[PDB]
Amino acid sequence: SYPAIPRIYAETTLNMLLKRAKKPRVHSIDEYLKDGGYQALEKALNMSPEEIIDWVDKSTLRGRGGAGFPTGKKWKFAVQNPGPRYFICNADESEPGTFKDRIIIERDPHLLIEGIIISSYAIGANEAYIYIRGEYPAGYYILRDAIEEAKKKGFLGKNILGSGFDLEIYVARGAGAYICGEETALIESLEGKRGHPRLKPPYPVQKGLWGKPTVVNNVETIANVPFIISMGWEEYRYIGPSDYAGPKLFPVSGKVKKPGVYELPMNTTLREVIFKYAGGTLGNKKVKAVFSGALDCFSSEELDIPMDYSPLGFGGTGTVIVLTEEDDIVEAALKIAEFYEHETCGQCTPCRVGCYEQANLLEKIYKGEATEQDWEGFDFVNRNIQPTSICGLGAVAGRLIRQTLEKFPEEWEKYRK
Amino acid sequence: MFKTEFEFPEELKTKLQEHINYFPKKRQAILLCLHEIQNYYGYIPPESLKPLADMLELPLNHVEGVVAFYDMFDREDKAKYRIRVCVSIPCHLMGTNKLLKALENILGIKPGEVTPDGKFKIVPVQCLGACSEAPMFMVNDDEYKFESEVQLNEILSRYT
Ligand SMILES: Cc1cc2nc3c(=O)[nH]c(=O)nc-3n(C[C@H](O)[C@H](O)[C@H](O)COP(=O)(O)O)c2cc1C
Ligand code: SF4
Ligand code: FES
Ligand code: NA
Repeated sequence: SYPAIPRIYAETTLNMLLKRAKKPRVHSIDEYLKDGGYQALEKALNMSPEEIIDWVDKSTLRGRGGAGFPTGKKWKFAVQNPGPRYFICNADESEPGTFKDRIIIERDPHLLIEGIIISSYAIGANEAYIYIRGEYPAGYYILRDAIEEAKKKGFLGKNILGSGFDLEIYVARGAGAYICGEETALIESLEGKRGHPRLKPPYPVQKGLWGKPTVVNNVETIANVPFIISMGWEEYRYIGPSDYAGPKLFPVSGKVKKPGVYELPMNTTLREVIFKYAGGTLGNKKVKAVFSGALDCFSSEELDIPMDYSPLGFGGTGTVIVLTEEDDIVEAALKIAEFYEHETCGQCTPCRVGCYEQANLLEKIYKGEATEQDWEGFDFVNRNIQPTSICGLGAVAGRLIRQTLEKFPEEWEKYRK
Repeated sequence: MFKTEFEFPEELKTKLQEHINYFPKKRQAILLCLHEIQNYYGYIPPESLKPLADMLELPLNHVEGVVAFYDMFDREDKAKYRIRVCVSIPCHLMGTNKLLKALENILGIKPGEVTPDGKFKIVPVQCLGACSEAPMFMVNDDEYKFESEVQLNEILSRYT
């Protein structure tokens, strides 16, 4: 008995991360075990930590949380520093368009738990955390329940499967701040403080929770780890392009026939995501733009790019928000501006004032109330949110909007009128 | 004019102690506690911070800064059920306006307002991570997609 959640459509061509999570219900431990679950953990505990880090490195697994950093290399940075060490699963997922993580958490929690246990063992962490946004209450309770199931089977607690490895997983909840998704801000919140990002470097792997070596990984990243152990790193690499290995979840939303989460290899193009898998657009209207969450804007001329972490790739979290020919780009830009207005933590002055002014000036532009000075101010503010910024939000708060100005000048000019 | 000193009832206090004992350090439980308090009272009583701080073994100003930072925690208004309405993209394309209008029709209130009864408050929020099923809203912990005014009315009738 959990709080009500929507029925998010899910589809897979690889049958890995969504083997169970393609069905909208909670898969409990008995069902997970029947599908071969927790065997990868047992195999992992028979290996050395160093071997596991090596496999994850050689798999070429990259972070699924937006930045695309090599997971193995991240873990190696942590273990070069003396323990104790901490492992954190990041389940804050609060970016517009992004709902890929929740379907793993709510439908296949044991997949995530297995990955956390293996990952923790790899980096020598005896204490692990899941930080889940507060707007995912069912996920919180589902995880709490699944963790207790795992403990009763002896996959958590002391002396797991006679290995002598000890692990406890704690579930913490956010409270409505997107910034808590930033890894240093997340760590601050775990210490019981305001989610204020820290100056990086140092990176968490050097100094994290309680100033100790800490790895932070995205839910989706961690869900890959059982597969790498189970299949071996080489078989994992044969999934998808040689350069960008493994399954990837693509949350697709906006005006498509079949909005939902698609598990696809990263050699899939953006056009294929929308037309082949998502079924095309509602009313077969032409695609005007795709918003990569709140990070980037792609035009219709950019639909043939691969959904990978290459320089010319889609990148990000694979979030695909589709806008059709009828949808106003300025209106959409306003919504992105409003997002950053609401989410800036306020530590840095240009970010604090810039995010505010970007949204407020854009609102006036949208309502046809903007003076000529408002237009000049909007342009200036958009370009000056980043100075002095200590985290990624300040660096990207004007990125998507600037791209709309560059890619849709004709549409912006009508608001100039 | 006189007011009674603030205490937590025993049922609520037990849950707060549970959260406080859950993590390795007490102060890590602060957000779980605040979530628990808000669901219990329908808001965060200003008086509640001092006793919470003592349980968390924190200075009051620390707790005050935390409550202020997370604006979702509401010290101003008391409401039994919080209707969180996604006002983000792409919900705006899929009919957030219709939902807001239907809410106004049924309950007679606009975003950020509380019913005179004091049972329902509409809170505008950013993306709820349910975008494929837009437009989206929550009633406390429960989450639903909006279809129609009659559909919305039936859902709301479940909260009393
Ligand atoms: C403002 C901001 C918000 C972020 N939100 C998230 C989030 O919700 N989930 C997440 O996994 N990473 C998020 N990140 C990225 C994390 O800081 C970090 O790069 C990531 O969690 C590392 O895991 P990965 O290597 O598995 O991707 C965010 C970054 C920034 C700058
Ligand atoms: S850049 Fe913005 S969000 Fe990041 S720490 Fe500074 S003020 Fe906060
Ligand atoms: S934009 Fe409303 S749920 Fe994401
Ligand atoms: Na779900």
